Amino acid sequence: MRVVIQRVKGAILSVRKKELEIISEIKNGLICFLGIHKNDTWEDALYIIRKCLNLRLWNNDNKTWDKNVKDLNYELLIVSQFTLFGNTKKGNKPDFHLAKEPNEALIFYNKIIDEFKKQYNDDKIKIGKFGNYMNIDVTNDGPVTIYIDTHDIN
Amino acid sequence: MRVVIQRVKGAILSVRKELEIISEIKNGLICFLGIHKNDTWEDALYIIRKCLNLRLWNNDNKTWDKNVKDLNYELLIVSQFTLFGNTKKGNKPDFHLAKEPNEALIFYNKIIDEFKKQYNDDKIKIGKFGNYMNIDVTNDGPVTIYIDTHDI
Repeated sequence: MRVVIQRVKGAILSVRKKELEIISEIKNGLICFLGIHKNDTWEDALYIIRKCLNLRLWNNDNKTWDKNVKDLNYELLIVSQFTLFGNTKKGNKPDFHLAKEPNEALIFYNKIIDEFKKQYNDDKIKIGKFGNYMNIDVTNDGPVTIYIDTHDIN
Repeated sequence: MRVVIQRVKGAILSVRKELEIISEIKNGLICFLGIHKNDTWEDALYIIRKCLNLRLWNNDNKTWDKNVKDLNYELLIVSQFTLFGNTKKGNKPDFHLAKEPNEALIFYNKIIDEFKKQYNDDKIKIGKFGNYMNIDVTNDGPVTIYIDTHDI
């Protein structure tokens, strides 16, 4: 699994059907663009959840990188992003094979969302809409982009 | 060098003057660019080449077909040492793998000139390198592309 984490003062998620409809809003917290790999195991998912929930990305008083999302009662917007497995090594049309197939990613993703809610709180974890087009207004703070790829652990 | 490429309807880059807008793009790419302590100019070339030609837009009835240049769109290159945020360590990131902020800025700027020489210099927007920015992005998709040159 691959995750791109961005720190936000807020995030607005719309889907279609005046044309766009808002279905998700966080204030301060993280947006996590989440890529599911074909061979991804549950130990991989737990690693994402751990870091998103536990990475200290906020200043507090004198100190920096001192406080994680939970410490400050912040929110989390988890969007699925298979394009993180867009292969671009070979020519310019990106290649998506290594990304887990949709029906299997959905069910995976949902386990992951549930686990987010267990490790933290239902009301703090926003999702979007799986494999549907989205319009996400993201107020980036800093900005701060963290990139983790679980296949780099073991 | 690392790059997070996001596809946007537009992006507004502000700094602390409470905020004041300094940069803006409409449809195009925001690119979060992490410079590595070892990066060569060839590393830069790959990111630049890829950012400009990766065909990340539909051309009605075809998918993944048009790049930023083709559609005459813009790019916002913003510097991100956070991309070598070392997160294996603990719950506190350190960022020692990034280029030290003086050689990084010189490098950055050189990249921007090349982004410019290769596209057309009215379409490359930047931020204030050293500074805190608040950047509102309208993610279009969304579509996030991740490239590390050390994976080649």
